Order: sequence, then C-alpha cells, then structure tokens
Amino acid sequence: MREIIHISTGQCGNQIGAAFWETICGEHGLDFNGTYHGHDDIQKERLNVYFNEASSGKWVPRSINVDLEPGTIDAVRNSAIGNLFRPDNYIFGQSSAGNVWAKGHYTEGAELVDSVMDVIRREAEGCDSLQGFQITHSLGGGTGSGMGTLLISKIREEFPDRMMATFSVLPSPKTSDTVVEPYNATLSVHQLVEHSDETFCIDNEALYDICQRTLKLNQPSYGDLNNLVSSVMSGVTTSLRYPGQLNSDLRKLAVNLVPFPRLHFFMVGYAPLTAIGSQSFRSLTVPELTQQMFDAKNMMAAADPRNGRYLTVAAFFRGKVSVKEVEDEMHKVQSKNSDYFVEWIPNNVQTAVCSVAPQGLDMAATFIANSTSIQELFKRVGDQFSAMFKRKAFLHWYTSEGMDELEFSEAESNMNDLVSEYQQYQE
Amino acid sequence: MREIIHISTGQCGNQIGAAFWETICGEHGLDFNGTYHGHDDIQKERLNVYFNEASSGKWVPRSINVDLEPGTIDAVRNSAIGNLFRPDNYIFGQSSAGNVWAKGHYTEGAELVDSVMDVIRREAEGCDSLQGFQITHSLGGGTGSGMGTLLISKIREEFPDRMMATFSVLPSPKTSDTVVEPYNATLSVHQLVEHSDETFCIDNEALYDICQRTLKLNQPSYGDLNNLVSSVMSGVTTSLRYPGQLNSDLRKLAVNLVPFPRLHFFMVGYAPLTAIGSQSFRSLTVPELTQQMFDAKNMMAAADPRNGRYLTVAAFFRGKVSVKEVEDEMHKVQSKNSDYFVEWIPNNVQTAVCSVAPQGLDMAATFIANSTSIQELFKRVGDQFSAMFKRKAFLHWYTSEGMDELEFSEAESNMNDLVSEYQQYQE
Amino acid sequence: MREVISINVGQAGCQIGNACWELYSLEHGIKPDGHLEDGLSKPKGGEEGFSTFFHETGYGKFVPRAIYVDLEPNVIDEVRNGPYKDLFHPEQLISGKEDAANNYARGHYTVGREILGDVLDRIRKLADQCDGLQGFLFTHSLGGGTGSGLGSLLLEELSAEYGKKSKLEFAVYPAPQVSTSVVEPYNTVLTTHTTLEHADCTFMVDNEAIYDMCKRNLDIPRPSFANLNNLIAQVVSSVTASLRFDGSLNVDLNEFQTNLVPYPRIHFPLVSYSPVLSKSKAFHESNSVSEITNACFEPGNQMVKCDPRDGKYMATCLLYRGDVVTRDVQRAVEQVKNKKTVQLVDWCPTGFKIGICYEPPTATPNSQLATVDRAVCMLSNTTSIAEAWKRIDRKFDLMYAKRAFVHWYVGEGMEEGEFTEAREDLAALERDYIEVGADS
Repeated sequence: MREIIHISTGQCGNQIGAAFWETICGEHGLDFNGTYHGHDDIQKERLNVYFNEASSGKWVPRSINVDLEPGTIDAVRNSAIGNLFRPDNYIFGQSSAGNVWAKGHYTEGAELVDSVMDVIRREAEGCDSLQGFQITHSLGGGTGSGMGTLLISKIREEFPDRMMATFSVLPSPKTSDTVVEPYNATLSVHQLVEHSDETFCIDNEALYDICQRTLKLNQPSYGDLNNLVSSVMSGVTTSLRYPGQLNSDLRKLAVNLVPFPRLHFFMVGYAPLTAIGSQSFRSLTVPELTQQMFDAKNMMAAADPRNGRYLTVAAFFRGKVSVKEVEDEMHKVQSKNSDYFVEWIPNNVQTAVCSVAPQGLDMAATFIANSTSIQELFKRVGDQFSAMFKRKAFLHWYTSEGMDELEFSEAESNMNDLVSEYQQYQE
Repeated sequence: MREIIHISTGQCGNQIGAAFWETICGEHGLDFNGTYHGHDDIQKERLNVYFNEASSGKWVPRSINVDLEPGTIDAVRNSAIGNLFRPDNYIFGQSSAGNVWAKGHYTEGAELVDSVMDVIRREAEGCDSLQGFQITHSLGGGTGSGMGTLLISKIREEFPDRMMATFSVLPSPKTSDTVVEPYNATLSVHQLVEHSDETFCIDNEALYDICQRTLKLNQPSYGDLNNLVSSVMSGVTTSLRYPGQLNSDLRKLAVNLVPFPRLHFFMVGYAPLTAIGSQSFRSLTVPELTQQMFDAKNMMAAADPRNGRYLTVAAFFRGKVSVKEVEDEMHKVQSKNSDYFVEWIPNNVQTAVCSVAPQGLDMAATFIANSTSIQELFKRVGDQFSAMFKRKAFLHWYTSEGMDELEFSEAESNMNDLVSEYQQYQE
Repeated sequence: MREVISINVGQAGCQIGNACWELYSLEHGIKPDGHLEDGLSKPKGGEEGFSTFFHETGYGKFVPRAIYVDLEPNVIDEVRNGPYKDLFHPEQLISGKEDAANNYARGHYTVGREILGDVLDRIRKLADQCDGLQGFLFTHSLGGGTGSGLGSLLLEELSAEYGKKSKLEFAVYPAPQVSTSVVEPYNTVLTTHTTLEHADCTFMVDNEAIYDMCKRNLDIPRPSFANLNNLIAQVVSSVTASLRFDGSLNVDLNEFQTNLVPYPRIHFPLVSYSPVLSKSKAFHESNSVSEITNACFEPGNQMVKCDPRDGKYMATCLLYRGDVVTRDVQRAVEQVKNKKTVQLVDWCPTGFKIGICYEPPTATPNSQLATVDRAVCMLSNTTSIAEAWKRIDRKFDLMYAKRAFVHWYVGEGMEEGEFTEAREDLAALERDYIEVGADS
C-alpha cells in the first residue's frame, strides 16, 4: 500500500492540484510530456506511486479532477506542464454550482456520482497498492463545498479501509464575497467531520498575511499560494518520496497525531519562510525554523497556539540535520513552553527527518499542530451562521432547494460536539 | 478444413463483405490487383483458403455478392480492394423487395436462388477444404432479411455438414420509419434458427453508441461500423489461420460454445476500444481488455451482463499474451461475476490465442457470450409484431403476398419457446 | 556447538546486522566477493572462524547465515542493494509489502504469525545444510514494536521447536528521557514478558548512552545511527571473539550461561566496553589496563542510562583482546575488589571471570575507536537494571492511567487484560530482582 491518488475538486482546488503536480515534476524531475528524467530509482518508485507508466516511457498523473465549468479544465489542460494529463483524469460537468451547498451535491452531484465512482473504481482496478486519497478543494467555493462532501461520504461508505486526507481551504471570516459561502462551509463540515479521517486547515487571510510579510506584495497572487501549499504537500509526502533515517506511513502519523477518532483538523506550518532577498541575510539553522514553527501568524491554519493548548504536535524535517541536535531543541522547546504543551502525555512530539533536502533549500520543515484555540475559528463561522439566517434573508432560496432546519441544527450540534471535545480536554 | 467461403448479400451486407475483404488484404498485406505481397508461406495458404490462384499469380477472393440493386456492385467495384472480380462471383437481379421478407424470399429470392446455388455449387466443387460459410447481410431490411434467409436455407439443405457463420445485423428499436422491419426480422430469424447454426447478435444502435462513445462521431456512418465488424470477423478466422498457442474452429465452438443445439446466437465484443487521439495514453494490457469485455457499453450485440444471466463465455486474444495472465483474469471474473455465471457448468471459459501481432496493434481480443438478454430482444420484437399487426395496417400487402397468420403465430410461439429455453436456465 | 544462528528483525535490527556483518568481514579482511577471502588463512576462515556465523559452501564462499525479516519493503530493498545480500542467500531474507502496525499491534498478531512457519522451515533447512549448533542470536530493537513482537514470536517458535540451544537476544532500548513513539513503552513492556518466557539470555543497550559516548569519547559533533550500529557491531564481535579467533583462554557460550545465570531467573546482563575514545586521543593518550578496568565501571561505558554505583555487583565476565598478561589483569581485578566501587553480594562476590583472546580489536573507519592492542568487554549483572525497569514502568503506568489509545490495541489484537498482565509481570520481575539483590 504505497500508492496514493491526489483527488481534485472545487473551482480553486483544481489549481491547487495543478500546482501540486507542477511542484512534483519540478522537485523530482520530469518532462511536461511524460518522459522520465528523475534520478535514479527511488524517484522512479515514486513515479509508480503517483503516476502511471504509459507506453513509450511516458508518465500520466493519477489525479481525479471533478468540477463544473469545463472551460477552466480545458484552459488548464492547454498548459505546457499539463500536457501529460490523461483525458480520464478529469471528469467535468456543466456548468456552475452557484456557490450553494444544495446545488453542489443535492441537485447536480446525484447524477455525476455514479460516473465519478466508476472512474475511481477503474483507478482502483488499475493500481492495487492504493492506500489513501489526497483531496484539495475549497470549503467556501460552491463546487468544492458541494461536491467534496458528497464524494468524501461516498468514499467513506465504499472504501472504509482506505485512508483519507484532505486540504480544504477555510473561508475568511472577516472578508467574504457573499454570505452564503460560510453557510455552505458549515453545511459541508457537518458531514466532513464524520466521513474524513484527516484534514488540514488553510485560511486565505493567513496566506495574505504571510505573503505580505515574506513575499511583501500588496495584492496576493493565488498562484504563489498554490505553490506554497504544493511545497507543503511535497514536504509532507517526502516521508514516502525519499528514504530517510525514519520513514513513517500516514496511518502511523495519524494513530500518533490523534488519540481519538476526532481531531481530524490540523494546524499547518512551513519552514523556511524565505523572503525575497533574505537568502543572504539569514543562514539555515534549526532554532530559527523552530521559532518560525512557534510563531502564531506563521501558521496557515491559522490559530493562536498561545491562546489554545498544544494537544499533538509533529514537525517533520528534510535535509542534513543531527538527531541529537533536534532532540535537544525539542526538549528545550517543550520545557520552555510547558504551559502550552500538554503534560500528561508527556512527550507529544513526533519528528520524522528526510535524508535529501528540497531543491534550493539546505533544510526544510513541515509542522503540524493541534491546539484548542481552533474552536474560535469554528465559533465565528457558527456565529456567522446564527448571524446570517437569523434574519431569514434569502431563506426562500434554500426552501426551494429543499433544505430543512434539521440539517442546520445538526451542523450546529456538530460544532457544539467539536467545541466540547475542545473542552474535554479543557483548553 | 481451413478453407472458408464468404457470402455477401443485402443492402448493407455487401459493404460489410467489402470491408471484410479490405481487412483480409490488409492483415497479411496484399495489392487490390491480385498481386502477392505476403511473406512467406502462411499467406499463400490463407490465399488458397480465401482467394484463388488465377493466371499470372493473381488472387481473387472467393465471395458471393448478390443484391437486388446493381448500384451496390458498382459501388463496391469503385473501391480499390474488390474492383476486379470474375463475373460469375456475383449475380445481381432486379429490382427490389419493398422491404418485405415474404415477398423478398418468395419473388425476389426465388428467381435468382437457382443461379446463385449453381454458382456456389461450382465453387464448392472448386474448393475442396471448405469448412464454414461466413454470411454478411442485414436483418433489418426486408430485402436482405429475405434473400439471405432463403440462401442460408438452401445452403443448409445442400450442405448440412458445413458450418454457417451468420453476422447479420439486428434492427434498432429507435428506428420507426418502417414498422415492417422488426416483423421481417422475426420472420427471418424464425427460419434461420434452423437454417443457420452460428449466429451473432449485432445491433445498429449498439454500433452507433460505440462509435459515439469511442470514435465520438457526430452522425452514424456505416463505414466505421463495417470496419469494426470486419476486424471482429477477421480476428475469429485468423485465430485458426494465423499460428497461435491455441486455434479455434467453428466446430470447436459448435461443440463447446453452445450447450444445447437450439441456441445459435452469440454476443459480440471487441477490444481494445481506444478513443480518437488517446492511443498515446493507452497501454495494451490484459486487465483493461478483461474489463472491457464484461461491459455492455463495449459490446455490440448489445446484451447487458447486469441484466442477463451468463450461460457461457469465451474470450479470444491475438498477439503475445501469457496464459497465466488470462487465467488469473478468468479466475477473478469468475469470483466476481459468479451471479451471472450459471451454476450447472459451473466454470464457463473458452480461450484461444493467436501468436502473431494484430494488424496495426500489439494485441487484439474478441469476446462472445450466451446470456439471457437476447430473449429480451425476442420479447421486444414479438411485442412490436403484435402491436403493429393489431392495427391491421399495411397487412393487406402480406395478404396479397399469400402468407397466413397461423404461420405468424407459429413463428411467435417458437420464439417464445426459445425464450423459455433461455428461461430454464432462468434469468 | 560450532554454529550460531543470527536473526535480524526490524529496521534497527537489520541495520545492526548489516554493521556486524561488515565488521566481521573487516576483521577477517573479507571483501564482497571473497571465496573465503582469500584462501591464505587460518585463522580468518578456515578454520573457525569463519565457521560460527558464515556458512561454508562447496565452492568455499562463506555465506553469512542471516535472516533479514521486516514488513517494510524500503529497508529490504536497501539491504538488497548492498553486497551483503550477495554474501547472504537470496532465500534467507524475507520480504513484506505492508508494515505490521505502529508498532506492536500486528507484529505480535496472527498476521505476523503467518510468516512464522515460513521462517521456521527456512531455519530448519539452514540447520540441515550446516552441521552443529550452539545457540540462536537475535537482533531486534525493543523500541520498534514490530521488531519486538516478531522477535518474540520467533523466539517462542524456536523454543517450541528445538529448546536445546541457548537463545540469545540483543535488545535495543529507547532513551528514558525522550520517546519519539507514543506506544514505545507499551510495546516494550508487552515484549518484556514474552522475552522472559522465551529468552534464555538478554542484552539491554540504550541509544542515548551510545550517543553520549560517541559525542564525549569520540568527540563528534553530529551523532549518526550508523555510528550506533558500528559500536554495537564492535560489542557483538567482542562477545564472540573466542568463538571466531583462538586465544590463550578460549571461552564458551555455555560458560556465559553458567556465569550470567546464578539463580532460577537471572538472564539480564549489562554490557560495558573499554577503552573507547577518539582515534586522535588514542594516538595521544596511552593508559594502563587498570585504568581500562576502572573505566569499565564508569556510567558511560555501561551503555545504560543508570548509575552503576547504586547497582549491586553480581557474577560478571570480562573478555580481553589481543595480547593480555594474566598477572596484570589479576592485579587489576584485585585492586578493583579493594576499591569496592560497586557493592558486592554475599553469594557471587568472587565472581570476576577472565577470558583472553588473541584477536586484537579493530577500529571501523566510520566510527572512531581507541586504537589499542588489548580491549576489555565486561558483562556485568548489576542492579541498575531494576532501576531502568522501574523508570520505564512509572511512565508506562502514568500512560496506562488514561492511555489515550487503547481502542486501537483492543480492536486489533490485544486487550486491557494483557496490558495489566504485562504490567504485573514487570512489577513482579522488578520486585524479585530487588529482593535477590538486597538479601546480601
């Protein structure tokens, strides 16, 4: 069970998967057409894992892109890097989700679900070493918030043995193009908290902040954020991509990162946050990376670990580092942050070092934390919930959609269960 | 008994035989002027099987072309392969049967059946190693469904020992221009069940669906469908002609592919079926063809595995294939399709392998099955007959023909008896 | 009693086995090809050794008898890439596609028992090929629960199979301070009872002590797992020095069994090796043998995170390499007895066994080592082992209070009853060890 499929959905998650494939072929080395150029054999095994070896030495990525508006998938198919994409990889329909939780799955998904399950079954037949799915979608995007939850429930019902992994981006609470976006986000997480075993929190506002601080650009570019999250995904999967002193499986990471079936939410952090021109000012050292992993705003989830409570933490590194040095550093930061770190474990640390280093970086790090402050990131949305349809504005739209107050109360009760778990386990 | 005769009649079966000879001369490589170009020894044997050693090393394929319109023979003469022919190889009368089976095989058929039977007796005297008789005609058109039926009856009366390969085309239920089409079809099959011993279900609508899903053609064209059926017909005869790990003969199927002699219908399926332009993405493997064979979308009969219970199945392959791979695939499909696979066999499998690579392909496969979905088409055509001749519209034509309705009830009751045989054996 | 079967279980166990085979090749000057390597000696093989670990073939090529078992395909591919796989037989190694669990759940489960019969018939065929047998050597880390459970299963199967040769098991212990794996104490505690039921003799080594040693003795800034592997290879070679190379006082494995087991249940010896230092300081400093004997009692050389002074002395052995004067080591051990560093008991006290071997110690190029003509390997039975047991058991109980994870174990292959039983077994073992050590 070494192979993994990267699922793609959402009007924005498709670009995320595209950037992920681009970063993969740029890191390991691959032609846009599909001719193998990596070195030497472990990268060939990872090509077997993520790609299918086509005829004439060609490779095709094992990704499932399912969204609406096929114009976007056709345009991104016209890209140079996206030339090795198989026509069976993307299964798109017409035409738009309207940014509503009902039309995403309750109306349109019911007719494409059979086709997408046929596609995923053909994929599972093509490769039997599949162990998990990597899904990138928009929790606020209509296509995402609609189709992702339905497909995840379908996979959970049909493939309970296979693992789950998602990278849904959370809608910003302060700014929103429309008020229905966090509503659809809540209606989707109502089932995502049940049918998912692993998820990563991503906030666009945190991305804007980190590119204003590091990239130092006034108007953030979504392509650069795609590049950052793709580098994060690559540093996450490097545990299987490159053999190191200790390589772990996603199940081994999960059983140690959660004590209970809950806690699928995870706080993300990447290092080094290299600013343009700062490559000469600063030198790559592990204390600086640890400090960046400790910064509340450097996280892209994003939550304040000081206000919260460290439940489970895990920083996986890449490059040339010393085991004794990193053990000393982790002991120092657990002793000095004993108030933040939970103490009855007592060691909630899980570090996995990669032998090779990412291209352009002598050493890198990906930190995943679990804090209790994340409830606030839920509460506001839930608050917005009770702040948006308490006026009953545009409720006729949802009544025509067929939605009822029972599922809204169920989503609110799921948020209540989440915060109670956040307080069980008091912060 | 390697020599096999081919007979072509009907409005479309003429083009079917034309495409068959095109594929024949393309398999080994041959000029349309009778110039030998194969290498080295086998091709001369297949010439002696199908062609005739004329003067100056010439080769003319042994085919009997007959139709009520000389425009058809003019059109097939306009083609390169098949332009030249001995005038005795084809006899054409005038003028039309009015899409009537009774009139077709009563008036249009009886006046030329004498000459064509004399001709075929002459060629049977010339061909000593004759074993089977491929038939290319159209069951939809009354002209073909009457003429070819009468000819098959006369051949069965003359050559009861020689095989009869019937590749007729079943009518499409969507076509409602002429309601007499399914009626003529059922009256023709009611006799061909005893006149012919090997028949293959072929639906025009199935061909339209497969060319719209794989070739994605805008308007259905008989050219590509005839190319496909010619490839399928050439594969089953090259399985015996061309050397392989296991050749298959018509007697082998007559003794193995069918349990009881009252069954003569054989479903069809071809692989690989690659979309236009996606041949670069496709890699010829055993599992993909195995999956294609057990799908109704890839069949051209077209019977549904999910609908009809399997009595028996057979899959023939060409090119370099391993016995272990096909054995594993057969075991897997027996484990998963045990519901359709009937219990009294209990394991139904018939395999044949051709060693040489297919023309333009590395491996090509054909599939035949005997399922309980053909009785569904029988019920459909019987209901069509009943609902059409309940109105008593256009029945004055057949009263002028002289046929009796008692014979029609007998034909329909015999078809219902065959359905009950396919219900013994319940679905 | 001329052959010893060595087994490599788990990732760390496989790496340690690779290091030991490389060091065994280096001592006898054996190259990847060999054929012996080459045929001129006497005593590099033949004669013995190699006749204890390397299987003799009709062509003369010495095949190191090793069985690399792991369900992680990456480690198996890694060990197959090297020339060690060419040295071993392709059928001796066992491969697994999916790792058992994290870490002891499936390693001890029936899924880990499926290959038990396969490896058992492999061992039976290997014994049929060779002639004679002295014991079974095991190499698996107690930190890795997969390797722990697999090694315990193999030990139980071998005890039920032959039960005629002493079962040796080299166990690697995690650092008592920090633990990367959260179920590591659970796996270790559950494995302790199995090893008590199966193993005739044990070996307890700590990674943190090895790291402190190489940082202090070798003066290295960056420790490595390869350096730990090299040090454990040097240790294991120091154990079987007399069995491979002849010496003035050749010692037997049964002698180890007699010395290390002076009671119904005493099979936990601690290992110490001296002198160990950087090669530069070895070129700069030249100590005496009494200084080496004293350094054997230092907390660093004991390879354990426990002070040896609080421990109570029991029957110990000391192997010596190269040229060693009997009168000198007699004077040194008398001076040590006069020092009374470790508190002696009333049963054992005159319990210092001395064995001499002509083979001088060898220093690997990857890890520094004090270049000296004579080395000292002391296998002691002090009572700091009870201290380490209590140290790990306190954390085990603190966890098992809430345990945060019991659902996975009770659903896969275990139950809280087994955990409580292993806890009570460890407590009873600690109590018995403290009792037998305190009655003096």
